[PDB]
Amino acid sequence: VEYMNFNELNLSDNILNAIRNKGFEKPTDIQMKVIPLFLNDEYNIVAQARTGSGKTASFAIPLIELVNENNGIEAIILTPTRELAIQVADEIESLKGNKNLKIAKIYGGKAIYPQIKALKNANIVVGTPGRILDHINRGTLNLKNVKYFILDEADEMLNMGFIKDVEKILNACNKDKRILLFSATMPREILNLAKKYMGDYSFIKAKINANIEQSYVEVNENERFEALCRLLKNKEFYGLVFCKTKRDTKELASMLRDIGFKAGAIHGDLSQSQREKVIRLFKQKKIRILIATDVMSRGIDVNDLNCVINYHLPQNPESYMHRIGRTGRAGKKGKAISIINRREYKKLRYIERAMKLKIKKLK
Amino acid sequence: VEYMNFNELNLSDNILNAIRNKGFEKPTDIQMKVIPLFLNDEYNIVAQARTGSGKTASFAIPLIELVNENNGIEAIILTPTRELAIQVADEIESLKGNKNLKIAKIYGGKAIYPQIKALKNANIVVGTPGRILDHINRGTLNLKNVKYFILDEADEMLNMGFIKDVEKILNACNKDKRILLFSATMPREILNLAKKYMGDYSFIKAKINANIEQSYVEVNENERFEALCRLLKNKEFYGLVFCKTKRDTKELASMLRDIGFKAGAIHGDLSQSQREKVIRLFKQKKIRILIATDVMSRGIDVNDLNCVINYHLPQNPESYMHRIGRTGRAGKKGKAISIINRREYKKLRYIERAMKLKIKKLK
Repeated sequence: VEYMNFNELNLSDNILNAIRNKGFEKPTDIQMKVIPLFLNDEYNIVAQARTGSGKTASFAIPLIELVNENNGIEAIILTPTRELAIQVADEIESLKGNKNLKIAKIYGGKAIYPQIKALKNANIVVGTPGRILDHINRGTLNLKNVKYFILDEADEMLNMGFIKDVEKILNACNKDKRILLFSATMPREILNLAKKYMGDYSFIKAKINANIEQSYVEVNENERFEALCRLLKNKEFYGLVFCKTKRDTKELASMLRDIGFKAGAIHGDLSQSQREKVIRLFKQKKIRILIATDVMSRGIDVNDLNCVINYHLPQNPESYMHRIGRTGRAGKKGKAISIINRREYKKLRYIERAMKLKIKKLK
Repeated sequence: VEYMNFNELNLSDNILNAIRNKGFEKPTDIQMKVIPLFLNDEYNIVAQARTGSGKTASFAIPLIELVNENNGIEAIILTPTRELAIQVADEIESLKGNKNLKIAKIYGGKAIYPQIKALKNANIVVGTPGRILDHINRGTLNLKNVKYFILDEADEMLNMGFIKDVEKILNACNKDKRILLFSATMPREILNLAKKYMGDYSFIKAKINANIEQSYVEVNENERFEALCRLLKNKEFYGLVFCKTKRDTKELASMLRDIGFKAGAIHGDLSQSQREKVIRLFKQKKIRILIATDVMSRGIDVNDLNCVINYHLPQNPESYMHRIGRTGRAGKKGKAISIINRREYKKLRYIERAMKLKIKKLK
């Protein structure tokens, strides 16, 4: 049982178009281990996947596939944050295609009334545990038709006190639901969670470090740009280079163009439209090298890259996971080289230690 | 997918004979949820099953099926005790048939030298964790060819300190092994065990609560026999009624032969030369009701029953599990009714706490 293409799945046509569309060409280890089982709809699933491996597709694809656009609320998707709630919601939007599924996003800060109207014809709810609870208390929500449950980043939820709430939300649900729990780490409580509420589940662990060989170059702050050049070497290179600031993206892109490369920048303050035409020139390969800040690194992408280069290595392990998470391909190898100086070592170590990763060396 | 007959499995002919032979006619919930997956040989398996549900067949069947009789040691089966090691060994003997698999039993008390000769051409080792480890740590036993690992009653092992030893035995093994862990209960450590050493496993729980439906009748000590009659009702009843003493079995059987029923009393005072005549007739149906004491309830049986009635609630709560563990049929319901009086309600609640059971009521 080793698939390697979305078409090879029991996926509809309407969706198998939008996935090839949005950029999802080849699957990731997880998407190929989950989508089948989720679609197969045999058992519950406890998946261990680092953020930045296609998780959101894993469940959002089969979800759009199995959730009826005619019933009421067929699914709930819990998340630690609102930021992630919206991310999840949107990625589902960009995949439904000619399937009219209404997705209600629930979370604090908003007025309750609008939310009730929003759930009215909602098909899939995606919000934080704290509100989705109260909200179901108020009879405002109807767990009556909920056929699919999904706890996205349960270990994050757990370290935010949400555990009790999640349990409550699970209880106040049919026992004819299908649960899928995603967690980068498996603490005692998550394991116990699986035992208490999900019976007869299939445990799946994905290796991201085995999918994307990571390396790094130690250099002096002055020969940093000189490192990015040696790495860019052939004018055949086609990839993504990550910065730190909007200034670095403009500066680095212009210089690179003047030395013969087809570079271009992308960053925050840039208009929605522009962010789009640059990704277009990029996807099309008019621009073989896109210099960018984390900004774009979280809310776009419309294709896969041979490799990813961190011109600047983030202090944050999660942003690292989001960056190199553009290479992970199904059946073929990924590549991420990070440029660091003598003082950015304690950090590298922490990314490795925190994401249980192994990044070797280059020179 | 789900099956309801051994033949429906990828089982050989040589074995599918000895299983029909030894008595294994219909499968048990566990056997039907494991043998397929074990045979399918896809993932590792963490199975939760009370002792007395067919566990030993679950792994021993597929084991005899997949282990080559020509290689060396292809499998290790750890157990808490020697009593259980031997039980396990024997049940494998009685199923191999025309397949020459040598099974070495390893454990304390015995001299090491004979054990070494025993492993020489051994195919499957079955012993306690303390000794198998000493052999491993001393070069005596070689894990080189071990393809299948089986921890039988890991929760029992855990509460005997064996945990450390089991872990050591797991380490000093190829990482190309197949692990199957059986445990009646899932403490933190077993769950953590699964996480640490078995990656990507399928969790299976054989919930009897929904497989065998247990009920009970509260009555006055005087209308107890009157309860057993209302329960025996139709002369179509074919089952097993459990007593307390040899006197009760003789008396109760005669009271029934006084109202037409053909019934037989089996006890301990009974020599196997009699315990045969008896059961013989009960399966042959030359008697449609067998009244018996725990005595037989542990070392015989040569067929399945529609239902089991506890005329008296046993003392030892595990005997209860051994009794109703004769109605559980492969995907085909079963039932256990227990007769109790006002004061006997104490023993009942004791049995239900010790077993995490739920026995409802009949009136």
